[PDB]
Amino acid sequence: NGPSRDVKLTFAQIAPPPGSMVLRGINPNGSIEFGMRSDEVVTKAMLNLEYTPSPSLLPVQSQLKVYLNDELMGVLPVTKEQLGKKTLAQMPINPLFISDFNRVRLEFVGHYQDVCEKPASTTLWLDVGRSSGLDLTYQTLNVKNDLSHFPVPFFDPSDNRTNTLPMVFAGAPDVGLQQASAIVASWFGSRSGWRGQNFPVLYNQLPDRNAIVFATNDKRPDFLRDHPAVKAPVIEMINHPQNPYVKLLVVFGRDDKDLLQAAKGIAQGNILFRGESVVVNEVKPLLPRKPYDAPNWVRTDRPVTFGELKTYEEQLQSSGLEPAAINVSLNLPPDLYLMRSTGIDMDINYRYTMPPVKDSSRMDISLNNQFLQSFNLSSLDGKTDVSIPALKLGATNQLRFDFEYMNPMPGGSVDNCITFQPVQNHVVIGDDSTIDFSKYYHFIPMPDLRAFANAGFPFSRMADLSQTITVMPKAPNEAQMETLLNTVGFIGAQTGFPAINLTVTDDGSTIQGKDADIMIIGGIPDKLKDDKQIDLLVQATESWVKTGAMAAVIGFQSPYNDQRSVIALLADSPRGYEMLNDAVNDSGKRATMFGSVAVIRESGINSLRVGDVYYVGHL
Amino acid sequence: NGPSRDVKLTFAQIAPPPGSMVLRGINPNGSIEFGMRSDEVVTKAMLNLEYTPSPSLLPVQSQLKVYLNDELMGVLPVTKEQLGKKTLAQMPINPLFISDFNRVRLEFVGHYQDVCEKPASTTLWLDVGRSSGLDLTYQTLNVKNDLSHFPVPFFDPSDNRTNTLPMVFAGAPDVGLQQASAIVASWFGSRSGWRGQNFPVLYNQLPDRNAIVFATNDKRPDFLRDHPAVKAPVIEMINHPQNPYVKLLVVFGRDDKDLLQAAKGIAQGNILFRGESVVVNEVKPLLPRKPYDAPNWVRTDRPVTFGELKTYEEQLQSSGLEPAAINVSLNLPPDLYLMRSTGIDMDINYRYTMPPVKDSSRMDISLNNQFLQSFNLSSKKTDVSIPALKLGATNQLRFDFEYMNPMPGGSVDNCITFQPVQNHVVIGDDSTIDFSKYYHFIPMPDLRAFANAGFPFSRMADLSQTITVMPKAPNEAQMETLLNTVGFIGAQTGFPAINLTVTDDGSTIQGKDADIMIIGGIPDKLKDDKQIDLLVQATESWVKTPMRQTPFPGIVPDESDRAAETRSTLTSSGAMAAVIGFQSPYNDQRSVIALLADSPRGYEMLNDAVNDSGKRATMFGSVAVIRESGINSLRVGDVYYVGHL
Repeated sequence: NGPSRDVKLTFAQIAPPPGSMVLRGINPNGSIEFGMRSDEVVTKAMLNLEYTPSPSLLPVQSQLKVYLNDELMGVLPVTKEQLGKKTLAQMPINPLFISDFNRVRLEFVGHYQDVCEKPASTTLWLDVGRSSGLDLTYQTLNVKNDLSHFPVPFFDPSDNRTNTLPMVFAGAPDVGLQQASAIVASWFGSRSGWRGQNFPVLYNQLPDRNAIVFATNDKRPDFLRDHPAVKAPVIEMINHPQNPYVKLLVVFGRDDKDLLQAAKGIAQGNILFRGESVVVNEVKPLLPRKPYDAPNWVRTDRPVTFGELKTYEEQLQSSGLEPAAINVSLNLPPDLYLMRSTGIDMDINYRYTMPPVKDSSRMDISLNNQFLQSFNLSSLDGKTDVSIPALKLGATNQLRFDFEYMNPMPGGSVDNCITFQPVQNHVVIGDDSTIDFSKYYHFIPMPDLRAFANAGFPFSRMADLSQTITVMPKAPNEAQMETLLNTVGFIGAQTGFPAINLTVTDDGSTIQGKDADIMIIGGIPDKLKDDKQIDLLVQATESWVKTGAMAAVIGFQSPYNDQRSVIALLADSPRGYEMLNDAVNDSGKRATMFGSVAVIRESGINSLRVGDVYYVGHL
Repeated sequence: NGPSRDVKLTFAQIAPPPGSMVLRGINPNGSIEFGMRSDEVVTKAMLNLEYTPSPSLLPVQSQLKVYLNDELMGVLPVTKEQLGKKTLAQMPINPLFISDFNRVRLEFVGHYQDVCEKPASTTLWLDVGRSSGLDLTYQTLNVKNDLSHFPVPFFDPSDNRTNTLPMVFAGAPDVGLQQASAIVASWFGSRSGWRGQNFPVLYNQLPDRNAIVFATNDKRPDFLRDHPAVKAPVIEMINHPQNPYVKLLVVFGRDDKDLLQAAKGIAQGNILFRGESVVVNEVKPLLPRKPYDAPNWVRTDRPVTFGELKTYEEQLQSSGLEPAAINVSLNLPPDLYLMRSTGIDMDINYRYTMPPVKDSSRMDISLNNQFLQSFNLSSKKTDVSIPALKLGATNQLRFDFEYMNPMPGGSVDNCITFQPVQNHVVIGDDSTIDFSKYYHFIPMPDLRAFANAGFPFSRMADLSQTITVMPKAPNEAQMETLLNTVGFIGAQTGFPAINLTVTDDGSTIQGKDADIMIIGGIPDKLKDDKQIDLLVQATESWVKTPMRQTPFPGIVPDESDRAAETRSTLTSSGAMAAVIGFQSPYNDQRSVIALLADSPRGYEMLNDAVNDSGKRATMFGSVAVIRESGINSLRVGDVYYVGHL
């Protein structure tokens, strides 16, 4: 049997919502790219095309060719009566030629005159109606149940939506259980990235999707009562008893410490998971991490060579009639403070096809769709040394070098209709390029949730969260653990390293006298918060740390060291905790928050600055 | 008479990577090539097609013809009802004109208009399906049983698939027998090349195909028990006693020394074999070979010309309406130190057809699918600078001549029809490339060069200073692994491992200045809990993560992305294979590449990985783990430099 889902993949090169793409005689490409899950399989695939061609092109000498993967499944020609009015064409596609990665393109041939034709004309064009797309039916299958393909059944690096694998415990998780769950969630988030993270928690119940069960040989769920007690911590991939189509990663441990050991092994020793029933017996670190050494963040110890910010070899090269924009993405630590403008000389040693004549072709530099500079291409490689100001300071910004060439030799001579094949040009960016981030000081206002909501700066200073103390209340419920896991996964995803050395506590009595970023995930704000009462909540949080439910993300300095920051998210009701989880997950509203106290209502986010601003760093 | 295998080879298997080629008016050519063994004759040989024509072309005037070496002009015309639909056509092929190498060419002709058309139109086309290939059943023929054709009866150089030559032993192999088998496997792999080398090993069993037999007059394979005792190492060629259609090879001798001498003679003195029962009595060397001297690697003593990097007579020349891309395949040694130099300087002498006008037709140079330089064909020994940045170990250069020929289409009143003229182009055999001004010094704590070319062990082509450690009384798996690895090393080069020495105990490396390679169990002198990041004692395999994972690092190593951070030890019932490359703690200048498994499944996975080049190229760093889910590599451990300067 197996459940099935529907997908309606639209056009990747579609114009903005207000606009609509048009296939002309110079860009007849409707490429649509989509990948497979390695677990689903396409059982039904249709292609809908709601399009209108020009009334001035020949019917039989003009057709659309659909290529699934260089196969040319079907061809659709237009007739005399099917030229002016819009047309809805349905085309089935057999999934026999579907690989892991698929690129379905639509080639449009144009012919409006016989004796003489000129490309780039405005009389021939075909405009889609934005209702054209691939309707696919994804059906799951039963994998061979092997931990060698880990974490393929739970998270595979091919999806684009948010994975929602639940993490189910037995009830009332203790310190070690919370720590192991946080470590596992941080690893899953660091491995997911921008795809989206969500880690719901269940209490002695079985979910539907692939789940992760936590047990400690005592006070275990009911469905794990069949497994015998084992001293060494085992990590198995069992099948759900009702329906084996879904998998449960059961992490067994003799005691509280065995669970932490298993979590650390999953976070570090993941490349050597073999077969099933993998037992990890010994894992320990040797060398500690350094501050501001996150893998995802660019390093400030040496200038980057433009080779590490690729993720694949063919990113810095484009070949075709019209070369596409070359975009390289990067995320920097929120420490390059302004008011000095030292300069970031982004050296670019580029090489391209030289145009035959001086046609004033352009090469433009952009930073998140923002025209910065333009240069000419004429001659010999080009050496560009330019300082790019207005950095994003924390968020993933993409330098986009776009080479726009105006086609030379448009017609040559009009007396004779010369027909010629346009020459495709190739443009690449030298991998020897260099950007400078070596000499820069770490000076930035601490009490600002912009850096925290953008990259989690207060806690992600250390890659492994060594100096991070998470405070949790007594006997956490389902919502508190859910928000803890969500925030931990968010912090781990904003960085590129799992929180293997994270320490979590259950009480606020053992926090007095330690140098570490405090995070009071436990909420329960005293019922004194209202539209008017905004500072009273800050005073209550201060008194606590000294020892429509509002979900306040309160940021203030640690009163014990005067060097760390305390970001204490507080909520009371399940509705408030759900709102907080949605805000932490939703990047849209998470990026539009700032100030000291960020309260989220049923409709609105009232970021309000309050308190005294203090700086961190040395010189 | 005999076992007639049935081969269903589709189009994508032997057609270009695209597979489904599209025939147009500009490119009416496009063929599918295959070969024969010379030990088989082609039977029925049926061909099936699946093609889709254009709805604009005329039915009776447009058609697809097939050419079997300019013969069997099987024509298929476009019928009215199949003008735009996908139709499957069955084309019978006669095996009378089939030869050792066949090329079936499909030529499509079409006319979308009748009164007057325009060449180079995009409205007429005919696309052949991807799941449409030949169907030909071979039939084996008895060989004349003559060694003069050696080694085509066992492995013919006109084949295209992986040759599997079993090496049947007599049981309980000794050092000399293992050495002789490794030498023979290295020679067979060097003579095979890129086709793929797989050498199954079976003790006292009888194979079903051509195999090689080893005997020392005392340990016999139990099927040659009735045979007169030999007094000198002979090389007899007989047939299987239960199937006279498959030929075997009986290497015979009195002592392991005689067997080694026979293997040497087979490796070098194989060009004067006559009849059968060739008696090799003396094979002595006259002068040794210097390092970095391999028939497949690029010469460094002098600038090499394109006449030595050909591997094919008509490679540097192309012809046609749109000339094909000339691509040479040069393989340089990894030890070449290239970072310090700004780039390599080469000379090119490209002769082309002068275009009618200055239409800006351009010759582009690509190195590993990376645009390098463009030269206009209208600018009338040119120097080219290659930035030595991405030059690996199996790179190639591709010269593509993008032509934009102006076709006169006439005025609006006249519709002139001309003959499409084809052009030719030659890159020049006088073009030379400089590879002599570079030293041999690279940071080699990794094993990428081991999978690509076998640098640490293939420094000397004959492997004089390479000692391979093997366990006591190896089984089928370990022997097959050793043979497959030695054959792969020999195939990366072009010379067999003549002076290879195999060791059985670990009490011999102490004091010897040679390269060590472990295949089975690692001795106690190794496994010093340092500079080794994966051990497999059938349980508790432990790995160290190098504090960071970078997708594509630079040519320069770092001390922060390779230092060990943790030590994760896991044990399970599954199987794995570990290939660890570390520094030898004996002379501190050589390396040790130990590949070991734990269970028969692990050994099978390791053999399958080291056999195929696809899953082997995706192996870099200092540690590799081969599991059912492919192979994962990481760069962890200390770094050391080899060579001088």
